[PDB]
Amino acid sequence: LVSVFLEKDFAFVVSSEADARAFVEFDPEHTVIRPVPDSTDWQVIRKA
Amino acid sequence: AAALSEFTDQITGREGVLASAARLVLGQLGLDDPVNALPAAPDS
Amino acid sequence: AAALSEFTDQITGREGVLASAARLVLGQLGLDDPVNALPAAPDS
Amino acid sequence: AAALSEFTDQITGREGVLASAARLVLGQLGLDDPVNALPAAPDS
Repeated sequence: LVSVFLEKDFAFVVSSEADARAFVEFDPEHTVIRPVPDSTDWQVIRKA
Repeated sequence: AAALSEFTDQITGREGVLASAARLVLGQLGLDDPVNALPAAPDS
Repeated sequence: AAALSEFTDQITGREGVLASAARLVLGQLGLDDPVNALPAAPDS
Repeated sequence: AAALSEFTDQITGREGVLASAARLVLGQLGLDDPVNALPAAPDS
């Protein structure tokens, strides 16, 4: 059994824009999206 | 005399100061979205 | 006039300055360990 | 090209930031004590 709640930064990997969008398909009501052109992706950052 | 290690050290400390400020200063970034590709396809 | 919100705001900003420094200053903390309970049982 | 002087400069500025925070942030350090040598002598 593990149940921890996380409110912090999400460091990521080089994914495509479509793969980032498909990752954040379930996310967008619990998070903030920020695009990174240097890694050509997005970054999800989820709240409490 | 490869100085690139301490160059990355001062860049990492600088970006750490950035990440220290950025979340409690409530300066929201990444509020933009690439939209222009979406209406360009029904135009074509 | 409940001021406890901004009290926690300045405490959180202060601790954020702490956490900003603490990992790149390489000031290692938590290097101690509670040892004393371990030899106290074979003594007893 | 002896860079050790400015190495110690950035280390001294970093430790100065540490000493700037450390006394008003009320993060108490040095609260541990080496105890283990004291009961080890009546055990022996």
